[PDB]
Amino acid sequence: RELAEIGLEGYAPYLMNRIMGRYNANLRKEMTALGLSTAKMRALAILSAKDGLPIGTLGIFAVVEQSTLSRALDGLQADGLVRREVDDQRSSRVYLTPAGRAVYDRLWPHMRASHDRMFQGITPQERQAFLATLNKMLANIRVHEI
Amino acid sequence: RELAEIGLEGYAPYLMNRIMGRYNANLRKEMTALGLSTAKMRALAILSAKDGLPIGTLGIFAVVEQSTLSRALDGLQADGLVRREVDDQRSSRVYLTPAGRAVYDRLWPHMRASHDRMFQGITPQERQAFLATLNKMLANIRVHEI
Repeated sequence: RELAEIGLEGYAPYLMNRIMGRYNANLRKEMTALGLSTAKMRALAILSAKDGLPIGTLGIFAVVEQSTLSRALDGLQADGLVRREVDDQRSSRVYLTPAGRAVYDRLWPHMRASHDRMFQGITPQERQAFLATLNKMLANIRVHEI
Repeated sequence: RELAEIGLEGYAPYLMNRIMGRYNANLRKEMTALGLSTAKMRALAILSAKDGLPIGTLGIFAVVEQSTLSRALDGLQADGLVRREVDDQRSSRVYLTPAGRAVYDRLWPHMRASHDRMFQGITPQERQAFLATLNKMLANIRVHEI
């Protein structure tokens, strides 16, 4: 019932926090290199998969607090990597520019390298099963139904 | 090959970052309540499972940067929740006090609540398979062999 009894290696949050800690740490290394923060790296990645998002929705997908994300977008826009336009819902949507995708495409090899490392010697069947379980857990835990 | 094609929901780091973001966010809510920071919450949890750790090892298990962790332990010790002793390896080890375990035991219900929520309607067999895959991924990705 209690954590001592379960063991850290039988407690999914321990494992996931540590795996993601290393994945994230590895990308952090490339920050000063790309002139990008974590918030910016996350925003570009999400936008590369799906463009034209309201800020609030982007922040939920990216796991970035809204004020932190707004500052990140200000920076990305200043550098020509994203553009923002007002809706008539009196709000704004964010779009990836070709310059922004070019920058994102130079980040992807590090994301891919860590993704491929973490999955070494795990079969396509085990991966499929893994992703299915994660999607169920995300549906279960999430506060926002997206 | 690329993220757009994979889809966010087929990309494990997106899912794990978001699930952990919510798990962690939920615990953060209880911070000001317990007079505890994230670093302290993580340190108590790890120590509750295994006591008498060198700082460096604790920081790796807890996913807390060393200076941040040292400050957290200073606070926990000041409040009688942990104790530190020097080795003859001229370094120090950290131990949970009964007061510290009492505090940790009042944090656990929130950890358990989120753990149980995330696993709702996932069978013991699916969970077993999930944890097996996570352990493989941790072995694959980790820089420190512990």
